Formats: sequence, C-alpha cells, structure tokens
Amino acid sequence: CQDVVQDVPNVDVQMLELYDRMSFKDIDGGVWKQGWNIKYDPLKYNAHHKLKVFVVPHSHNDPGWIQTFEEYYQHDTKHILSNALRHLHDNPEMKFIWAEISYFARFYHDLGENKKLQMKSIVKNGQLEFVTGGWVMPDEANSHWRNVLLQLTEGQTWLKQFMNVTPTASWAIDPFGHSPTMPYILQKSGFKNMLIQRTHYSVKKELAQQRQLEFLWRQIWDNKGDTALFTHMMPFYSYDIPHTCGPDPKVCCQFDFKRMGSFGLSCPWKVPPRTISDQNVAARSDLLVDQWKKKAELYRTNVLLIPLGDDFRFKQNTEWDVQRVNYERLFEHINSQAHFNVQAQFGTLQEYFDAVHQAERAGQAEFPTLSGDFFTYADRSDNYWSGYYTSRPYHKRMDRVLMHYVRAAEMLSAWHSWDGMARIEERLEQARRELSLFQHHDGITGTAKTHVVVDYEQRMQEALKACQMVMQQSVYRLLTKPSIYSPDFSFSYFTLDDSRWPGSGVEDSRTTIILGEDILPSKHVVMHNTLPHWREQLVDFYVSSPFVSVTDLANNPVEAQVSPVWSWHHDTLTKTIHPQGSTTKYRIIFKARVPPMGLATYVLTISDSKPEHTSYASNLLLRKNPTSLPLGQYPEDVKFGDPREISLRVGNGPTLAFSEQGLLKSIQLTQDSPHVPVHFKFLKYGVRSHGDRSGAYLFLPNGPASPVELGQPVVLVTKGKLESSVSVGLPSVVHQTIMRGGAPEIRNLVDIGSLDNTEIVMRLETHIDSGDIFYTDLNGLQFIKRRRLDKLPLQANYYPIPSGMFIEDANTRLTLLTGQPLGGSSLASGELEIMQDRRLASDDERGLGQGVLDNKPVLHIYRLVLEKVNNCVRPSKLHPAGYLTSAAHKASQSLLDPLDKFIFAENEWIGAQGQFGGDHPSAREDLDVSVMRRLTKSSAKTQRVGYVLHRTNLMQCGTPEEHTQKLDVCHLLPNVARCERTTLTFLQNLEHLDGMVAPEVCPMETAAYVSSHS
Ligand SMILES: O=C1N[C@@H]2[C@@H](O)[C@@H](O)[C@H](O)[C@@H](CO)N2C1=O
Ligand SMILES: CC(=O)N[C@@H]1[C@@H](O)[C@H](O)[C@@H](CO)O[C@H]1O
Ligand SMILES: [Zn+2]
Repeated sequence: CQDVVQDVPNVDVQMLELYDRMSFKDIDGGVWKQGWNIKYDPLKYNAHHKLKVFVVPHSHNDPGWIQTFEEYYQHDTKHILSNALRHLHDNPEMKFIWAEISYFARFYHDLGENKKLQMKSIVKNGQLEFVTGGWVMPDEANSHWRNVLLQLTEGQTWLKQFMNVTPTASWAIDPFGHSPTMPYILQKSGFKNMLIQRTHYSVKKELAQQRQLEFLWRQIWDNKGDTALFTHMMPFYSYDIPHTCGPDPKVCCQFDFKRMGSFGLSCPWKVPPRTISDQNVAARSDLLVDQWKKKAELYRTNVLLIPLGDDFRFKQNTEWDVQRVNYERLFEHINSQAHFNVQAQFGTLQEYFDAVHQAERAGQAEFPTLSGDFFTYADRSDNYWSGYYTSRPYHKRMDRVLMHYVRAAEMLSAWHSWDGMARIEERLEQARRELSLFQHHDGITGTAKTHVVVDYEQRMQEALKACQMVMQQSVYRLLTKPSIYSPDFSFSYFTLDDSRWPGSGVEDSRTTIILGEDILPSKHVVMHNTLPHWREQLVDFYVSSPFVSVTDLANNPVEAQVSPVWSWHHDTLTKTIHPQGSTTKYRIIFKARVPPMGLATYVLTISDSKPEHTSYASNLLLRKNPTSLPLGQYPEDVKFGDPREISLRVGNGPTLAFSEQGLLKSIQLTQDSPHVPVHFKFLKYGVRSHGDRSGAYLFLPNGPASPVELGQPVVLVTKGKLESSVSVGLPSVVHQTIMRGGAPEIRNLVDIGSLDNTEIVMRLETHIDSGDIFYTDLNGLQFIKRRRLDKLPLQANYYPIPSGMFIEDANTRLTLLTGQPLGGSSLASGELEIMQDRRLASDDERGLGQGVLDNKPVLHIYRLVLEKVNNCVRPSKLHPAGYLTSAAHKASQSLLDPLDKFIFAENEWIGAQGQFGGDHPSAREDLDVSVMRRLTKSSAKTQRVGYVLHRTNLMQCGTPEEHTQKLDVCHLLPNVARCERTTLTFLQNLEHLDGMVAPEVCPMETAAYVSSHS
C-alpha cells in the first residue's frame, strides 16, 4: 500500500501552489478577452507536419433546468434524438456525441424495433458516440462520491445492456467547477480520458501560456501516479460555437450556421454567419483555419479538438442540414488546398483522444502531471460561483437522506433473491434513477426554476417511499421464522421512523407508538446498521405514555430515558419564539446495539408507573416573564429562570458551557483540561446595491457579514442521563446543541422567512492558530488543504463543504461535519463558517431568469469535534491533503449513515426473531461496504452480488485501536462459486480471485467485487 500521508507527490502543476503564485489579474486581452493575442509560425506546418482537426458535433441537454426533464423531453430532446437518428443514418461521415443517458433511455424505450435496430447500428459503426455515459452530467461540488458512482453505473449499465458499449472517454462541459473525485472514479471504472470546461479564467490563461491544458490528473496524495487520468481542459469562456473554434468569438460566431435569422438566433459581435459557396469558401476557410491554428498553439500535439454545439442543438432537420452542408464545403476546400497543411473532418471525442495519444507515442509530445481541484469557479471579473454551494438547501439535505435510504434498501434486499411479484427490482430501479437524476448540475446545485425544483422533490419523495417499501419487506423476511413467513408484497409490516428528516419543525410526520392497557401493551421496533462493524447508538421513538420500558428480544432490560416532545413556535401575538411541550406524546431514548450490516429487535412496554430502568430528563426554560408549561403525564415539572450562562456534561464526556443566549462558548474535553473557547455565532450577508447581484449561482456579498440581532431569545435546557441539550429560538433559526456523551450534535431548524437579499451564516470563533489554512472535503471522499487568499474577494474564498471542514494548529483541531452540502470558509485565523440558507430577490444573469425566493424550513445537522492533535502523525507542511481522526470520521458516519428504525405495524409479530447478522465480520473502522447490490434477478441459475469497498485514511494519534476481523465480502453469502474484482460499475471483470476471497483495500482506495453463487 502506498503511504498517503508522508510522501509529498512531485507534480508539474499543483493547484494550491499555483494559486499561491498567480496574480489573477483581469485584463482585457483583446478579441480573446481573458487571454492574449495568439501568434503562430506559419511555417510550423507543411506536407510533413499537418494539423489534424476533429470537429465534434454535440448537443447539451439539461435533465431539467428552466423546464422539467419531461418538459424538455417532449419539447426538444426527443426531436433532437429522432432527427439525429435520421441524419446520421443518411450521412455516413457525419458524427455526433451524446452524454445524458437519462434522456437516451427515455427515448429508446419509446422506439419501435425498426428504429432501435437503426440506432444500434449507428452506435456500432461509430457515428453516434456516448461520452461518459452517466445518467446525467453531475454537479461536482455538492455531490457525494457515492451518488456520482450511482448515476454513472445507472447510465453505463443501461448502455451495456441496450447499446453494447461502455464509454472510456468523459465529457463534462457544464459543471460549475471540477473535482478530482471524477478522475478518481472514472479511472477505477475503465476510463482512459476526460474533458472539462468550467475552470477559472485566470487558470485557463495560466495553463494555456505553458501549454498545460492537457495533463495527467492524479490524486493529491498519489506519489506513484497510478490514479492518473489524461485530462483535456478547454481553453475558452464557453462551450458554445463562438468560443470553441478559436480565440476570437466574433469570427467563430460566423461558423455557427444556425445563427442566420430563420432560427431566431444571431451573432452579438454583429457579423452574421454566411452560407458557404464556391465564391467565398477560400476567404471563409482562411478565416477559420487561422482560428484553428491559433487554438492549436495552446496544445502540445498536431491534433486539434473543435467542439460544434450548444444547448439543445441539432433539433430541426434544417439545422442538421445547415451545419453539415456548410462544414462539408469548408472541409473539401481546406483539405484540398495543400498550402493549408490541414486535414479536417467530423469526428468523435474518442477519435480525438486516440489521435492525440498516437502522436504522443510517436514522441511528438510529453504531458505534464497535475494534482488539485478547480474550485471556486469564476467565469468573468469577480463573479465567483460559490452561491450554488448553498442554494435550495432543503433539497441538498434531502439528497443525503435519499443517498442513505438507497444504500440501505439495496443492501437489506440483497440478502435474498426475490420473486418478481415482490416488485423489488422495480422499486429499487426507480429509487436509483430519481436520486441519479438529482445529481444533475441544475439539480442538487439548486439552480433550477421553482417548478423544476418541485419536480425533483416529488421524484425524490417517491424514491423514499420506494426504499421504505423494499426495506420493510426485507426486515420482515430477515427476522421472521422461515416456516411462518407469509408475505403480502403490498402490505406494510413496518413503518420507518426518522427523527431527522424532514425533521421536527419542518413536518410532523413521524408516527407515535400508541400503547395502552385497553389497546396494546407493547410494540416491537427494529434497528438496521448498514455499516460493516458493530455499532451502538442512541435511538428515539415517540410514545403515547411516559411510563415505557425497553428490553431486547431476550427480555433483558435496557436503560432508557424519557423526555418531552418540544416544538417551537413563532408567537404572532407576543412576538417571541418559545417552545411548547406535548401533553400526549413523549420521546423515549435508549442505546441500540446492532450487528455489522445487520438488525436488532427491541420491545417497548407500557406500565402504570415509572419503570425501574427508565429515567426522566429535567427541563429548564430560561427567559423573563415565563408562563407555565404543562406536560400531561410527564413525571417532572418544568423549571424556570432568568437567562443565564449554563454548563452541561453527559456521562464522562466533554463539558460544554453556553452563553445566556443559549450559544456554545467553550468546550472542556476532560475535567483536567482547560475550557477551550469555541463560540457559535450567527451572522448575515447582504446583496450589493450597485454592480452585480447575488443569485442562485453567484455569491456577491456587500462586505463581511453583520451579526444577527438576537434580542433576548428563549432558551430551553433539557438534562438527562443519556441525552441533554440546549435549544434557542433565534431569528430565522432554532439552534440546538445535543450531547450524548461524545462529540456534540448541532441541529439548525432554518426558516429564512421573507428576509430578502439575505444569506444566513453560522460561524465558529476560536483561538486556534490556523492562520490562512483550512481544510474542506471533496464529495465526501477526501479532504483538501485550502489557503485563504486576500488577493481574491471574499466569495472566492468560499468552498464546497459537502461533508466536512476543519482548522488546526500544532496542538488543537476543530472539525465540523455536515449532514448536507453547504458553502463555507475560514475568513480569519481560528474561524470556520458555513452558510445555512440564502434568499435572493434578483437574477444573477446566468440564464435562470429568477432569484431564489422559494425557501422552505430545513433541518441542518452537524457534529462538532474538538481534539488535541499534537501527537498525531500528520502530513508535512507541503502536502496538499489532510485526514480526519477516528472520532471525526465516526461522527461523519453518524450523520450520513445512521441506524435505521422500523416500527412493527400490526399488533402482534408472529415468529419474530431478535437479531440478524450476528455472525457478520466486524471490519476495521476505516473500511466501509459503500455498496451491496444483487446484480441478478431470481430466474438466474448463477446469482451475482456486487460490492463496493472503500477504505478511508485515518490519522494515527496514539490509540491502540486493535482486534478487528478481516472482511471478505465474497463469503457474506453462502455457496460461493467464484469471486472477481470488477470495475466500480461492476461491468467488467478485472481479476479472478483465488480461493474466492476478496482482499481488503488500501487506504484511500476503492475496489469492487462480485461474488457468484450456485
Ligand atoms: O446557456 C447556458 N447553458 C448552461 C445550462 O446548460 C445550465 O445547466 C446552467 O445552469 C446555466 C449556467 O449559466 N447555463 C446557461 O446559462
Ligand atoms: C451486442 C452483440 O451481441 N454484438 C457483439 C457483442 O456481443 C460483443 O461483445 C462485441 C465485442 O465488442 O461485438 C459485437 O458485435
Ligand atoms: Zn447544463
């Protein structure tokens, strides 16, 4: 295993270092506004060294943006694809590339057999080529690597089955910034080449000047280079035709033949395109070839890539003709005029890459190596796209919840082969596809129109229902005596109970377990643990009585804690935000111990009085002029008091101190240790009255944030043996700090209401000597070192916080883990801040046509970990990466993949069993079975189950952490006949594993295996 901590990779271009050196000056470079006047030696080419030009026709189709997926399909895409089939069939030399498989699949299944055969033929002959082959062209900032792989697999699996092809070249022309997580996954999925476009204009200029636009992109910790994937970065401002033929858009626009009038399009540079004729082809070619030759000066080979397309292009038949015939005339002239020394033709992306590498092997070019990412993107001036790291936070949080339900549903149902009548495969396919669709760069990014966001939400809601159905049917089968099991595939044996989504204060949807002497004395509940190691975790349920006790299936009592059900209300009358307690609903909390990738059953029983093993939390409402708070049967009376600082400590864990406004002020790890200053504070950012306005994409603050006026907020303190908390009703936010014995959990019920042109940020102020350094993660896969640059505006220092961020000095580190992707940064030494929500009144001129005024209450969740790290073996100062500690990683897992809770629906569960998976290996803490999915339907003689195994890297800080069993995924199911290592998409076998054993992976490595069973 390569060491991912101690060896600083030696690369030609390291983005953090590059950023440190760059001046980022935004000067007018001429026709190429953000570049310079490119010059080339005409004698560079001759009959012995020609310029090979590949014009690649394409059509960018958004699976939702200003119209819904289905709306675009009916209005544009089905026509584009139908005419593409016709035109490519009739013109053998014409080419076309396609990226979004969600649309292709939607179109394909509506075709007759005659057309399906014609389609298979033009793909087979190379005219129609799929690039990337994912369900969508995913966002690369907010997306979790697990979902990026999910959507890639959904698209490629469909392609292999129906088109018999698997793309090895990726095309990403629209994501707003790019992440190294992509080459990571692609390289492990058979890819050999990739292309990106949206990168900071300053970076494009810098790399173009050194001809480093094509590079071998390796991971920041990879010293050997085995993760390297050849990458091509386009050099200009856009992927449209005016910005892809050469440096001068005024000239290139003349070669977009759809802009002549009848199509309702024109050239903003004022010179229209002109139909090519024998009388002007020489002058036209001279202009075009000159553009090509200038673009060619930016690359290292004599092979040039010229994309030809734009949004939803190549729709009308007349459009196909106008682009094809005119370019055909240019090619004939150019290719026959020796003095040009050019050979131009229509081609595909793979053809371009193949030619480049043939040149490379001929020794005409040596490519540079590069590590780092391409955030935060800016397309012009100070317009940085850091706003979408937070836009529509409700759906960003929903993405993470569905991510987990999909994993749990596929895993729980994978243990058995199911009858088609169970509709398991059906429901799972829908769930995977709806979540996959949302990975689109206008989905999770929060940059779509309001009705399109509603469509995505509806689709995800259906996906959640689908996973619940599969999950509960699975639990019933896994925990019911075989000879008793009698399933009704349409029946709900269990109901999922989720305490954090939509969340308290967002939607009152969780069911209360109703117990009563005259109705039902007890109820069975089941917990599921998707993680490959034993796990204990407090779980809670709503019960109709406070006198409830818990036991496991062996009837052993389990220590429990009952607390009231508190809900906050903005009191329209008194004009205050205060809590109300339930008088008929209570929360029971207890620790559930669940096997690796397994299940554990518990029983809740009612009694007339306080049961021996159940304690009751105390409650303190702090504020002036309080009123009574009755709680029905609740044993203890609520206490009151004037606002005052308070301190709490659950178990033998950390001691937390709070201000009189209910906000964290300090943390004391041990009774010896000092009270470390850790202050939570809420501030607001505004919008400029002059210049450009912030919108769904852009973050253009009107200076540093200003503190939110808190007034005298009401604070509620709940103190219990197992769980305690401090909640405060602040303007726009009900802030809660929960303590269960270890790292505290933070929950924010965010309701920005009608506060227009306001962005709410949560900041942590400490004394940590972090300087200008901080760390943020990329797609929940790796942590990259960031350096605050004062030479760049505030918004440029904001980065995606998909799962976590941290700051540290020689001895102390503060890590904030998130349960949803949001934007954040460290604007000053010792600080950390993350945006909660943003309501913007205007459009930010990027095509959306609206501001963001559809905010809705959302429950954001986090874990705050303060740790001493002076004893940890950390990377040297020059290393571009950072790594979490064991505690921080486990805290992240508690947020992203919590235990699942099921409540038995009926009154009696006959044949109920107490546990499943007790014999499953409890793997090392840094190892995870990211995906478990049965790949075969019941009718297959040889059953196949695929597994994706990921091992992160945790810092060694002096903790013995030992005794754990080896996990061999290939033996998790009986009767294994063979074990093979496959690409991450399970589509290609790479190794036949001897002994049928799947070996564990190295730190930061990800592997996929498929076990076959007879
Ligand atoms: O013409 C445009 N093309 C891209 C779209 O494809 C869309 O997904 C982007 O959000 C949006 C970002 O500006 N886009 C445009 O305005
Ligand atoms: C779809 C089909 O049956 N056609 C075959 C395919 O099975 C085979 O894998 C491929 C090799 O690339 O050659 C095609 O002609
Ligand atoms: Zn797009």
